[PDB]
Amino acid sequence: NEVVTREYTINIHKRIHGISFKRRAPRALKEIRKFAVKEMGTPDVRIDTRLNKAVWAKGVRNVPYRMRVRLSRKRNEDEDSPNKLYTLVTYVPVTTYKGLQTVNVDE
Amino acid sequence: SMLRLQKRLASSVLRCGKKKVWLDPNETNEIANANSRQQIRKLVKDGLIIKKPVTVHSRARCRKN
Amino acid sequence: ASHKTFRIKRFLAKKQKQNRPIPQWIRMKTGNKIRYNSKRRHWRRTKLG
Amino acid sequence: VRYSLDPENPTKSCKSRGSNLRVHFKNTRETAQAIKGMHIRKANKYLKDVIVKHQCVPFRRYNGGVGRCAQAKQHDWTQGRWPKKSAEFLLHMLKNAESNAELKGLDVDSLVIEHIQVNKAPKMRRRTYRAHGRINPYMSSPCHIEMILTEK
RNA sequence: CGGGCGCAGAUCUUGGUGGUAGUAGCAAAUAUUCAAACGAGAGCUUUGAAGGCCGAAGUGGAGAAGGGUUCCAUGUGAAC
Ligand SMILES: [Mg+2]
Ligand SMILES: [Mg+2]
Ligand SMILES: [Mg+2]
Ligand SMILES: [Mg+2]
Ligand SMILES: [Mg+2]
Repeated sequence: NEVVTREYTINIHKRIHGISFKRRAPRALKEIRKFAVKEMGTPDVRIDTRLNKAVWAKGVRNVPYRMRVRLSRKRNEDEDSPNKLYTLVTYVPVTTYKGLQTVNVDE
Repeated sequence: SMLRLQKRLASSVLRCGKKKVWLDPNETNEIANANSRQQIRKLVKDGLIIKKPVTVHSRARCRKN
Repeated sequence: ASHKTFRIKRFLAKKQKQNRPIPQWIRMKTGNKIRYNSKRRHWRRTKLG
Repeated sequence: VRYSLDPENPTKSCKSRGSNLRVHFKNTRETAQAIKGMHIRKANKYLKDVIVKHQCVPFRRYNGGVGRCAQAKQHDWTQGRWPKKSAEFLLHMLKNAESNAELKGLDVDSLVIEHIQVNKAPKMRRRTYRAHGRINPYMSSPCHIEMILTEK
């Protein structure tokens, strides 16, 4: 279908590898935004503010190695923008990342 | 809009710094109509402008040492 | 300075009233001969002495 | 007003003009030479791709110091940049020329950029502050732009 | 008949315009990010949240000299 919602595990550690200390957290959100465009083939990615708190949870340079993320592709429903769809990216607090697969959620 | 006059007027009404003034993001259009100190006081009484609490500087560790 | 003399404050009052642009109806009077006030001063780029 | 290269058939042609535009002349001349002979819709798609940097503007004449890109091979050239400022002003003039063809009653889908030139406008005066108490001129290079679009 | 009568030069004078050149450059004092609002238009405005800095010999709060309306509200976004 068009409106879909899945949960991913973004390995942020390997995407911010080699970035300066003052740019690791801002680059992580640019990698999360790129991740949402790659998987969910829709530009205009909107990152939840709770996810911005999660990447910045331990400062600008100590970014969590992984992040459980839920990608919810929705309709813009305004018709003022060219993109009909958009990916609303949220944060999923998990206790452990071991064995977490990519799964779809219900509506 | 530009809530710079209200951020300044509320800091003098609440007698706090501009870093402690909280303007409701959902009522930015209502606070934008406040152009005086009396209207700011009304927005504080309505809960749309509150003084954020002081950041905690607990002396528990030094008192423990 | 806040501490001013009456002569200095009276001098600054005259320069403050001359720093006004020309009236719009002046350009219709002189036939657009005076296009702007060439004696406009700014408080940074030109001082009074 | 007083265009160069008056059209071959003024009935099937629309004109658009712009003076004292604050684009860089050198960046705009290279952008104007890119959209010359293109259709009105191809010129728009090309200029919109320069803004998003999907295809470059080859810098032919004013190419001193400009870098090389992979998109320059599309024009059989080595140097090319993406003058977003020049792409927007030329995109605003293509929009005006297209609206002039509508008022004239021309087939907008058949328009081709016949003539397009970018002149130098009176340079604007600003100043920079150099060492040893010297002031050097910091001059803008605005431009006059005109274009003729004809039917094909 | 009378000259302030003929320019390529004088590191000539004044004014204008080039190549250099879309070049040098916009690299001192750790830092920004998400969302939203207004808006034709937003990395830069505002609001909130987050993460940072100045760390009371402050990047804080008030004066003197000096400035002279730079103060404040509103509007504009040409020029700076
Ligand atoms: Mg000064
Ligand atoms: Mg000096
Ligand atoms: Mg002589
Ligand atoms: Mg000569
Ligand atoms: Mg006044």
